[PDB]
Amino acid sequence: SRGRFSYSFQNFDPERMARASGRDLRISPKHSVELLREIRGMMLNDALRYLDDVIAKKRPVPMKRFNDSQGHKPGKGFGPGRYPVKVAKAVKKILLNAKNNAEQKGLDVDRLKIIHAAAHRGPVLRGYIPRAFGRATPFNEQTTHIEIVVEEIR
Amino acid sequence: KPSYVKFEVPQELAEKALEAVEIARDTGRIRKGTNETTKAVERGQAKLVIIAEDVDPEEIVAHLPPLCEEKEIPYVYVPSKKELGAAAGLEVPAASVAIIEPGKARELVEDIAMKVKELMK
Amino acid sequence: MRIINAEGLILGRLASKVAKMLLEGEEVVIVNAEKAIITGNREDIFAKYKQRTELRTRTNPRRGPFYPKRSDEIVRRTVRGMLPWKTDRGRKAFKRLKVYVGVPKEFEGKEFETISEAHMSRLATPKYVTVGEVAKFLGGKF
Amino acid sequence: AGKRRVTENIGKGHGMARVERIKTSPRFAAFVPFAVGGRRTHPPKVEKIIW
Amino acid sequence: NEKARLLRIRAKLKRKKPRFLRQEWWRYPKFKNDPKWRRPKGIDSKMRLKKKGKPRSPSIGWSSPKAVRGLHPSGYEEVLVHNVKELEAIDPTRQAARIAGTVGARKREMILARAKELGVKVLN
RNA sequence: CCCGAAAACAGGCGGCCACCGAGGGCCCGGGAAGAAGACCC
RNA sequence: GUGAUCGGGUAGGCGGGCGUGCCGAUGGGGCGGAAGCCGGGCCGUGAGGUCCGGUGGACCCGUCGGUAUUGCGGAUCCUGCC
RNA sequence: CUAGUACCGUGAGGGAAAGCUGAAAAGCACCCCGGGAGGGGGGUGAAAAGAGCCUGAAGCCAGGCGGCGAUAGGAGGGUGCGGCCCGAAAGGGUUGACCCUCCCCGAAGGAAACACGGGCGACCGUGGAGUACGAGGGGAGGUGACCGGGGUUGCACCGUCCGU
Repeated sequence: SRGRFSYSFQNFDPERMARASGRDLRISPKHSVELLREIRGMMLNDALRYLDDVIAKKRPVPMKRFNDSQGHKPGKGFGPGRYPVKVAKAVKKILLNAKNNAEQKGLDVDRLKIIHAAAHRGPVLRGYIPRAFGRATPFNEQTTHIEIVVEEIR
Repeated sequence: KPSYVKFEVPQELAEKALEAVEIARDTGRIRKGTNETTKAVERGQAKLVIIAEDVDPEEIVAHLPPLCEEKEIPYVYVPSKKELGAAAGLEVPAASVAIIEPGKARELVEDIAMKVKELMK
Repeated sequence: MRIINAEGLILGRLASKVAKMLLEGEEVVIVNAEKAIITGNREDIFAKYKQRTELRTRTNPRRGPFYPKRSDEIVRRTVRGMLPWKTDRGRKAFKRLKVYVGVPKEFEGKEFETISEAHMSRLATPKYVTVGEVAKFLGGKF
Repeated sequence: AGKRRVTENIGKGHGMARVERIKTSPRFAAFVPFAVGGRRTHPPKVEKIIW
Repeated sequence: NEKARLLRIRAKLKRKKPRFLRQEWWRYPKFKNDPKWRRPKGIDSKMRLKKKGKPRSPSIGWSSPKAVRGLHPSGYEEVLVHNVKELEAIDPTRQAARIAGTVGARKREMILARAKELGVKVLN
């Protein structure tokens, strides 16, 4: 590995668990939070199908903490809804990494479950946009860290 | 070398006594403390018994041998207190323990009674 | 629960006693509420209760003092006024009360009670009005 | 020491305190004893008597 | 016993005693992360006027009896100890030893041995 | 005449399931309805 | 020992103590783990002190006397970060 | 510290920020996934201290645990009684915690039933009775493991922030 960053998970067992990370990603931590609340606590393949639906815009994600000016969606439980695509592609990649890591450790792939999905704020990359009457205001990029733990089941 | 002592006791004797009271803390009945020990021996309910060396001062373990003699049941001398405390599973140091209903250690109760009666010869 | 027959009784004294009961932890049922009396003059009383009905919030009447027009609700509202309504204690005491016009079958065939301290017998004046009269004036059903 | 900068005052009516500031960006305060880089209020001296 | 009477008085007093903190220590992290007492001094302050419904302020009346002021719950008076030369020069009937925190293990060994011999009590 | 079971005594009746599955949503073709949601066939 | 004839306090005046950095002396601790940081126990009217566990990886405290760029919630305060 | 430097102004002139791996680079061989930056395993090292490098605090953000949580009214607190949760050490405790009952002394204070009589009456007087009780101070016993402390929250009462 590298040793630059760590995880928030405690009590990690290397003989039943597998990890994966994405660092310094250029996506919204807010939408990441929202989407991970959903994929958390499910099986990896179900989660991949979920992501495919979202990317195709055939299944909306509910917004529950970040909501302003957001319109409601078709059928029960909506409520504010959205379709994020970049976030889903990123999460898909991380999940593929973790599937591989389980495999090459020895764990069976169709019996894995997501037990940890967390998003963290990364460093800011600063820029400026020009405005009226002689000003210049921040026009910045907010990055994101994602960490994933999968556990094989008995 | 207090008054309440009568004889010297080897090691395996008292160590078996300790492991006995622990094996009995497993399941059976164990009273922890001078008052309940003496009430046990009075009511007869007492059957095996342990006493510590460094009980200081001895005005509370001096007058027990004059109970356990007439009772004539095996009392065993262990030298430490924190050991008895951990045997009964407490963070306080003990002076005296009365054990009753030994399950899982009837064997060692018979054994140590044999060896301490050998002693008592 | 205790069952109390408002018939020949005075409203405020009845309510005072009942509210102390409620707070001391009992359940109360009041029957024949249309037959309690109110003392005073007819014009005075009717003016009072009309001025109360026509109170309301100028911006939104879905708020507003909802002062009633039925007899059982008049009684219930007096009792309420005699309790701490802005407090859990009071809300529970008030939930322990039930008021009826007439005597339902459910309660038929049972022995009622009467509060000594409230009764028309005390009076010396032929000036009294009935809650049913007040309700008819205001436009309430029974 | 602390007495080497040139300043200009904002004045009243700018939602900004009346503090001396330099004229070039980043326009940091200067010369005053509650500023970062400014003269110290009562510092030690050589005219003092120890003997 | 007079000493025990006084110790029970101190018990009640320091149980009922409040924790004396500033005006609004619950409201700013700068005051939650260093909870100390500071006298109120403002003109309109209510803790300074000592009104009903507000917290209290320290006063010489809350002090503990002079006989037991400073004693350990065990009834002993403490003595900080860094070595054996300090360990001796101690009365084991009214004084007790607290070993300092910077003392190392190699030396804590010696201290504890000498203490259990001389009969001194050690609260660590 | 208009609104109105969140009327906290938070109702009444009939029927269908529960103690695999009654019902519902997504989806498809459309508007008599429509800022998103909802509504109707 | 005395206090029925002491026990509220803005401006203001007086008394004693807690804490911070350096010197001259004295007495001590430290890779068997110093300072600092986190969470807790005890003493203290209180300012504050000290111990336990963890993190950390080289310096630190007490008493006596002297000295000082010696204590912050505010200045439409300054700097940096959020 | 590549500082009167970069940068700003036609110009005279104005003017920053920015120190520290480790004893030694021993500065991560090799394998799997990825378009890649990179992630995961393995290795060096006394310790990752991993160059985005001594220590690594607060504000801020995410997750896990505990407590409350969709009929409800006050500046976000105080006083008292409770419910759930943590509780190794430094606080007490088996030489006996909490609770229980028994006796003796007992400040200021201090009943009732009941018996006789006075008042239209609410009630009073004498006796009962300075009794029963009473803050606390002492002692004798049974029971056998928590108590104090901390986090959050329910109930009742009280409470219109800070400086000027």
